[PDB]
Amino acid sequence: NDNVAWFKQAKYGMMIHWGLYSLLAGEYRGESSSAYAEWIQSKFQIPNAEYGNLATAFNPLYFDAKKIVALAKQCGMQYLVVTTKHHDGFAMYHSKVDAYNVYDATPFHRDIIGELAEACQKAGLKFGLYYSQDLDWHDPNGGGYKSNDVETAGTTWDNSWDFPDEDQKNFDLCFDNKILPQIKEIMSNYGDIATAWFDVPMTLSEAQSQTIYDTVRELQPNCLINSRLGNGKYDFVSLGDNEIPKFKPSPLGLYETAGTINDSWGFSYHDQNWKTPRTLYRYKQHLNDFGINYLLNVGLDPLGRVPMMAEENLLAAKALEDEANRL
Amino acid sequence: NDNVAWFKQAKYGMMIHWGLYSLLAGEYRGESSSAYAEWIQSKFQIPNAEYGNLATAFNPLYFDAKKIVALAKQCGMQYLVVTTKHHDGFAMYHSKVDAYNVYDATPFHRDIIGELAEACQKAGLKFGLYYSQDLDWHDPNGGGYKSNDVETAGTTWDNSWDFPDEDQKNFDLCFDNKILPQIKEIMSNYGDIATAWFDVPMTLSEAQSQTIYDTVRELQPNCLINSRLGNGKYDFVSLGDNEIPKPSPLGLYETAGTINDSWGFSYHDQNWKTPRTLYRYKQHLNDFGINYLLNVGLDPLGRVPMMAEENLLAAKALEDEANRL
Amino acid sequence: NDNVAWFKQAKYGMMIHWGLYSLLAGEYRGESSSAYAEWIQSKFQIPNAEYGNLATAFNPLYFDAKKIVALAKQCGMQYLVVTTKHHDGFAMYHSKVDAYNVYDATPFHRDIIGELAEACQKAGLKFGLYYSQDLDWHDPNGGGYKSNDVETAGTTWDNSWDFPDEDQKNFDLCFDNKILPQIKEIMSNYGDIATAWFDVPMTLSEAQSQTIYDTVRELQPNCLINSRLGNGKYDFVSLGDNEIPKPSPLGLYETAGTINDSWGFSYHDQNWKTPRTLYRYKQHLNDFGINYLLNVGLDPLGRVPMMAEENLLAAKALEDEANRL
Amino acid sequence: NDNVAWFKQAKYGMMIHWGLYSLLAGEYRGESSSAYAEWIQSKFQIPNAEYGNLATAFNPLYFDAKKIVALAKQCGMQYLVVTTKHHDGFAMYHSKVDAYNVYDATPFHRDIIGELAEACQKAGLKFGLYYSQDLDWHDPNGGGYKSNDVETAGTTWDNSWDFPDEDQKNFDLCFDNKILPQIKEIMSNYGDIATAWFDVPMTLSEAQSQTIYDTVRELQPNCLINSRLGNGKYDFVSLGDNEIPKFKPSPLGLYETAGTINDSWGFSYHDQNWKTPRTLYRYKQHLNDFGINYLLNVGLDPLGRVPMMAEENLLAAKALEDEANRL
Ligand SMILES: C[C@@H]1O[C@H](O)[C@@H](O)[C@H](O)[C@@H]1O
Ligand SMILES: C[C@@H]1O[C@H](O)[C@@H](O)[C@H](O)[C@@H]1O
Ligand SMILES: C[C@@H]1O[C@H](O)[C@@H](O)[C@H](O)[C@@H]1O
Ligand SMILES: C[C@@H]1O[C@H](O)[C@@H](O)[C@H](O)[C@@H]1O
Repeated sequence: NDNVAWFKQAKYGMMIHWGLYSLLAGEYRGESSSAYAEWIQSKFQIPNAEYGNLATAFNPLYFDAKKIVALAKQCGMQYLVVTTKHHDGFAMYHSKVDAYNVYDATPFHRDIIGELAEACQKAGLKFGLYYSQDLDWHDPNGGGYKSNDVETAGTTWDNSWDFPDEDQKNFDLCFDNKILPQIKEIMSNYGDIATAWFDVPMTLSEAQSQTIYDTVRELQPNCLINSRLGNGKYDFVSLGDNEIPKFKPSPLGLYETAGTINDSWGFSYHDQNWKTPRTLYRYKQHLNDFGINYLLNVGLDPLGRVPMMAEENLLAAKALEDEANRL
Repeated sequence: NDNVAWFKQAKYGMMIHWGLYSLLAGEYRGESSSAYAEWIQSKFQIPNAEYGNLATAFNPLYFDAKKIVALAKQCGMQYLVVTTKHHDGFAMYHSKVDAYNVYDATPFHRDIIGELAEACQKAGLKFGLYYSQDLDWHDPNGGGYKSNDVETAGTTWDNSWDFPDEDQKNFDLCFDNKILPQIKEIMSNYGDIATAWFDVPMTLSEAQSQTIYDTVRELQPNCLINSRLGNGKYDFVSLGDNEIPKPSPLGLYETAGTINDSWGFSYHDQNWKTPRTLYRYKQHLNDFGINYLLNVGLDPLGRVPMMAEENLLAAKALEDEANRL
Repeated sequence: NDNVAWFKQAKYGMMIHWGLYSLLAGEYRGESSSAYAEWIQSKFQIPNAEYGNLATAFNPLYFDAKKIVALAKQCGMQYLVVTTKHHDGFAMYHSKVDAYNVYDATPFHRDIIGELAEACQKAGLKFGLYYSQDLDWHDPNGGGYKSNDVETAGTTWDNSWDFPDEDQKNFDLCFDNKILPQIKEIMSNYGDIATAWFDVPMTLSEAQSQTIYDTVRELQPNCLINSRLGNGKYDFVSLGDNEIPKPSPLGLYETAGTINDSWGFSYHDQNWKTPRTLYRYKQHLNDFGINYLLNVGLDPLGRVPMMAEENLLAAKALEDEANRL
Repeated sequence: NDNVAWFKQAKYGMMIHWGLYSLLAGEYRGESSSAYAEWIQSKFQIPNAEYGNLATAFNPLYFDAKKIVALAKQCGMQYLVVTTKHHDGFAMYHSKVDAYNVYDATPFHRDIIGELAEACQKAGLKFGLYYSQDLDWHDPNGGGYKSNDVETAGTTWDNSWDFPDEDQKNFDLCFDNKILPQIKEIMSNYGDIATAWFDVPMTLSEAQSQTIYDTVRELQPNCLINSRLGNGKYDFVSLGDNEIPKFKPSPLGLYETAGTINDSWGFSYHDQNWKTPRTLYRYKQHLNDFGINYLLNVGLDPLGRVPMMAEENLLAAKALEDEANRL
């Protein structure tokens, strides 16, 4: 494997949230999203017809995988993880199985995952994928319809507005037709995938969890899978803020905490609550000392840019880090 | 022209800055614009080739002149003034004379000035136009090339990067071919224009100032022109805040400002004047017989920023509350 | 006790956090408190010797109970609830039982609770008290030493730095000697208390919960007590926002919140809820028959922060506007 | 002199604004000061009776000249300049001539200038003084009463509210009785003064300008005086933002631009518009390349602390600077 050895010593990674949600940028008809701008479709129950039409305005002229990967490399990040497809159900790659994707639906007409995969290969960074394997707001039988007992960063976990008939929904339809095929797609194209990032099942069955584990193993034998997929089908445990030293057995000794620079994963115009360089550097050092990789999220803006203050704070966090390691 | 009487009593107006600059939103290649985001092309000397290409990404799905004018009406604004064409040289209307415009250059493929003109006619709001009659960064002979002695919200007043040869530039070429024709266009289409908003000439000759005055008078006899055009060719003086006490023959005055510190949308500028600040300034200007022209900088999807809307509406509630007492 | 009828229809109340924590204002030796600035002594384990010395610098020249209650009245708040004594153990009234209080320890040399109680009586506002009946960081046997299993807005629930010997601490000593006497003090002086606001017991026994209930009932028979004290010793349930839909026999409910993210004043916390957010939340809570208890964290000079005042007043104007429609 | 040689190569200095204005912290009776919080007494025409009473609440428990000078030293600042007395007329040293001072008027009962002077001597930093030699809002005949033709960061340049009789004011009374004696005081006590920082005369006569120049020369022969005092009585020209490369002859080749981290010189609770580390570092490098010392102001808070974000941004600016000089 020795992908295991590399992950123990990686320490630092860039995460990217980017999708149709990025264009709305935390705002819908003069009202604010929750802290999570990427959840805006659920928050305002925006009809798929309307939300999907955002694709017609997706033309990020300043997107540049080379420049993004370079920034990651300059901050000493050793891997990059991207949203291939979030809860909204929109793919950021050229999906054969669903035309609801950046390549087919947008004037941009380009494979974002492909460009990042290539930028990473040439730069010598490992490449990881995020995929929402349970929630899909574009799919009539998207997940979450049997677990609205608990509150969300939107309204409901499922698209309950376009598809209200909760007692006639069947996730198997969504899983077989979109979910598994799309996982096969991202895991076969775009070369070696170092890390695989799934959500916690609400809907997805035990069988269906095992299936995704097998699929990834067969197509990407070196790919490290994160705890979220399901118990006993992972190679590193993803820890939440509430789980970090001042429980899920991890047999390989591999741990990763994800966070954002501000309070949103997706870009949000109103969210300027950027963690200071010192906060970023200190948290990284704290996580690293406990043998935990820091996966730090950038939410790209409508033109596909790292926000100015996100870049500034990553670079100043790097200078504080280097200064401290010289002492 | 009872337009004079109406302006004395108007008290409040919406101004709109919107253009290609709105898409960059105060940011270029990881660096910040000045307080003035609309000046970003000059600030970073962005080649016309590149800046112009922003047009290919201009698709403001949420633009809605009816909803914008409704907001203006609800805040008790009696007129609306829009950027037809700013220093960058990009027209926000269907220009016959230049294809560098929202209708021809953008997937949106719609006349912004036309939609606002109509929304205003139906809502019963007077309609005013802003036009950069001197500065044009898209025109080889754009203005400002004989007055870089003074600092700007960008680098230079003219496009000195695409068109460096300052000693072979001739503003007459730009004026005759783009400026005057475009003024004729905006003043003839889009119905009655109540207010005309020009910049202070740096380059534009005395003759050329008189020409624009005549053109507006002949096409829009009721249209009130602002002091900026040149001395003795105006009907109201536009005041800066630093010029109100404690040279206008009609007794008509107007101070323009923005809610934050930028005229164009700027995602880094969240320094919104509070409702109380907005309401108090309006009351101060009105008591001195000065119309408050308050700018909204629409975002890439053609939306009034959430906090701009909130603060206009809360300023209105403070104002109404105070008039009930 | 028509106090029940009055609380069902009260709808809106001011809450006040104020203490030694207010002087540090979210900051200690170049580092930030948590969202809760009032928790700063626990957050940085500041020795009582040092923290207590803040009392020597407590001289809020601009404190004015009349002006504070007037603001509350102008926003249509019908009651006011104050911190008599928070987790830090410092009394904001002239306590016979402990000299660790605003009157005895500070150059200000005045009873804050007394001035507010009087300002409220004269203004026609009901007066409520908050008291930390379990946690006391100044008391060797302060509460929380048997429940550090769970994380806090500081470090530990108890003062574990000045008083580390957890296995030789006895809350009974603190309860008998400081807690019950101080409750007797605040409930006997300062006239009628409409609302009594306690914390959730971590340490405090079943007996000790019943005792406080009895004490309040005997001294203040009209006083409505909140659920936090313990099950079956309350007259209204204090709800968290996450517990309102889409266990109270009198039908009385109250949700408390702050304008920014801190209860105590925090100079770094400028995340003020907009007027619209405040007005809408109030309307939402009121429609569900829930009183909105909205916290102000007074600053070192005893002032309502400028933006807290602005946003309460603008929230009031939005509310009045909406009721006129 | 070779104080001249040292100033050419100093590059960086800390400035401190601190006074009664610091306690109000940009706010008076629910209304905001201008960008300049230190100007608040003029802005709201606060009677001397009331403003002066702030002295009774001045007890900055966390003031620590050693820690302040240490921070300055860690950022590579080579000198420290303090407000001995600002426009409000309140001395921050033990003045024999006026009891309106930190030592006599406040429960703190300590000489701030003295503690900083000592902290600097022991740390090996040069020590400089600011003094408002024209404006004094506490003095009946304070300056500015013949130049209200122009707007200010308050209302008027002079105290025109406590002392309205403009046509019966005489600056000579103020100059002879308070100004010159206080300059003699600060220049004789607190040891060697490296830099002397005066305001531009509005009121102060040509004679009176020459007098202050002579006084400083006789008491502090090595002390470099800044252009503001008056034409031909200075050793370095202080440049404003509008005067810095993309005029006052400077014969020694010595230049200094002062600025603050946020938009206020005095502490202001509402002013969180902190210049980012990159902005601070870049400006410093720009000024230094043009042979201009950067004098960067900290506005101490009511407890005598460097604001958390001021400290963080100075330290991160230092790390960016060191990183860039390694390359
Ligand atoms: C990283 C975060 O994990 C959560 O489960 C998601 O709901 C958020 O949108 C985000 O992707
Ligand atoms: C309203 C403002 O007037 C100024 O002169 C212009 O330069 C700005 O860009 C803006 O249009
Ligand atoms: C109102 C809030 O209730 C909580 O329980 C307390 O811990 C906070 O400090 C604050 O008093
Ligand atoms: C450094 C600044 O210089 C100006 O002249 C003063 O008016 C300000 O208060 C501040 O001291």
